[PDB]
Amino acid sequence: YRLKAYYREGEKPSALRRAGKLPGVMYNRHLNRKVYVDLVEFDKVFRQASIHHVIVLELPDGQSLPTLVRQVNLDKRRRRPEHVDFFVLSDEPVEMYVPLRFVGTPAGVRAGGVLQEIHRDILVKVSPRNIPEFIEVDVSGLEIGDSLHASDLKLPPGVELAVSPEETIAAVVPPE
Amino acid sequence: RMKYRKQQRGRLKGATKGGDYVAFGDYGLVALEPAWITAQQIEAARVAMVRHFRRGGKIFIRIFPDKPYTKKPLEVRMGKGKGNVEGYVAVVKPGRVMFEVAGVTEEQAMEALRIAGHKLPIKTKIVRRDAYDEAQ
Amino acid sequence: KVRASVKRICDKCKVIRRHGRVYVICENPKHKQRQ
Amino acid sequence: KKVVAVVKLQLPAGKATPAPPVGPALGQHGANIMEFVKAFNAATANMGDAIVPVEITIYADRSFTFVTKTPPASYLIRKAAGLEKGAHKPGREKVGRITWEQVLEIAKQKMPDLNTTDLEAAARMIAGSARSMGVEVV
RNA sequence: AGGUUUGGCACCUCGAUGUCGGCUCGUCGCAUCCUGGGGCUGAAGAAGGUCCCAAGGGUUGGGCUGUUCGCCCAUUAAAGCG
RNA sequence: GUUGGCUUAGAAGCAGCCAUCCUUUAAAGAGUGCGUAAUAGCUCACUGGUCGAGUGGCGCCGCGCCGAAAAUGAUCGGGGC
Repeated sequence: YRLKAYYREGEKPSALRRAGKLPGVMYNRHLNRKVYVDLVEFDKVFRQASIHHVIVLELPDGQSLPTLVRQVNLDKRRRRPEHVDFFVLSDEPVEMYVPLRFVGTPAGVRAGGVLQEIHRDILVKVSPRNIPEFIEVDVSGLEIGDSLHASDLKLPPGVELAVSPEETIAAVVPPE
Repeated sequence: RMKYRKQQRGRLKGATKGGDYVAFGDYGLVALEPAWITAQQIEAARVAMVRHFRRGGKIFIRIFPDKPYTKKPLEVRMGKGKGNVEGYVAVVKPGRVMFEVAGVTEEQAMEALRIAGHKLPIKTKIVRRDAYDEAQ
Repeated sequence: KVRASVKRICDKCKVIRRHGRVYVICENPKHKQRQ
Repeated sequence: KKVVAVVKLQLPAGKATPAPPVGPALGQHGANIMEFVKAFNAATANMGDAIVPVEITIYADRSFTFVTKTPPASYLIRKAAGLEKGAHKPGREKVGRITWEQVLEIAKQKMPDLNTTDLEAAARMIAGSARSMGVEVV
């Protein structure tokens, strides 16, 4: 995805916020710049894009930078973004969370009982040139019993899990 | 169920802690106004929660009482109140996410929480997700 | 023939809002209300 | 007061007058218990132990009985299968299971009162309604 | 919500604001006990149940207690609350 | 074929807990709906003819409305807007 990123000069963050912009910042071991976008813009992109897939910003002057969102802030009262730090990608192997998908239907319907997405998406060390969309979860043979975690994922090439490994990434439990 | 207690009333300023994010569950119930929520209330809500969709999914109650609410016996003045009597409560600043459901349809989920709100002595708002996280 | 928190018993129970009172009702005098 | 209507019934072929389904049902709904019953005999005489269905009325063809038609899906399903009543719970019980061939075949066989007609069609009907019961495909 | 109970506070009054109850005389409120209307009803009729308009006018005599209150007797359209 | 489940005395949506397949096209009700003894009927929750156009679904914002009953005569200080 992509969206204009107009250079932030450096004046009245609220002025923006209120006006229509959305303060942000892009950086890496090299770059570090003040940016701003547009609610409707950022929203329309993130809402679906989030921070799982790559975002490329269109700076007013040619520039086309490959990035991701490391963190966004909220105004507690009525969730609405306040700031955003953009990670200007390059080539060095980088960390990042990748989505997971739980397909099928593990035993848990006769008496009920529903799973519990214990870690929607996980971080795994990988080189940008390769960035899996989402990963699969072959779980469907476990009832109220145990759960899977850590190295129980067909983590493709360059997917050296970057966690413990031990992080319970899913679990099925009783109803009400 | 511990520590040395019968504490100071204290007050609820801005809700700098009134606004988390769905942590587990799928949908949720965020608070709009600040207040003290009596355990009596939590349950009275949670119960109706589960009870709304008998044999359903899971309910998560992120808020939790621990503040002792004292009260006098119907007399005058002479040392802190018998205290507790009725019990304890939790402090909610506008924005905190009190309850959150999961493992169910939105038609079932959403409508479920709506009821809860009636139990709580505040004004509420319902949320979905896909928002905040720490991914890239 | 009522006063609060109504969702419209039956569809027949159409919200009849006149004068000032918001009394919704169907064909059924059981499904009849008046705010 | 008397509202005419052909009576659609499932009954104990071999017998004829099942107290609940032909006593009340036929007689009062728009038919007759024991008479439609002996006509029943006339037929059920060689169909009666996996249950039999017939719609009986006083209709065109100027007469009384109407149409005898293949003992309903799911039921003849367990019928050939090998169980008494219903397997108490379908899906969340995944304990009654049958197979591909013998299935599609039994389909072919019962095929008479079968919508359209197709090998895969009847077979599929089997797997499906069978499931509906607890007669799941495995 | 109301300020009829029980309380809290201690602002006017201690060079004094006589404090339960009855009697007499009442006047106001509606959150209506009767009597006027009306909608529902799990309203066939006669009865009822419930809610809504609406005080114009009504709203008894005795037994027991200082009683207010109550419980009884005998009635009543009703034997209203403040 | 739906009238598959305990309960069938009756679920065979129009009892209640287990389904959510199939046949097959006008299309697709794994049936939201008036019922009794199920069942038996009613409307679209789908589609042609004209009709030829803005229509259904959620959501924040401004103002307002119902929620709103008391005691000597009432009124926003008044008139009147």
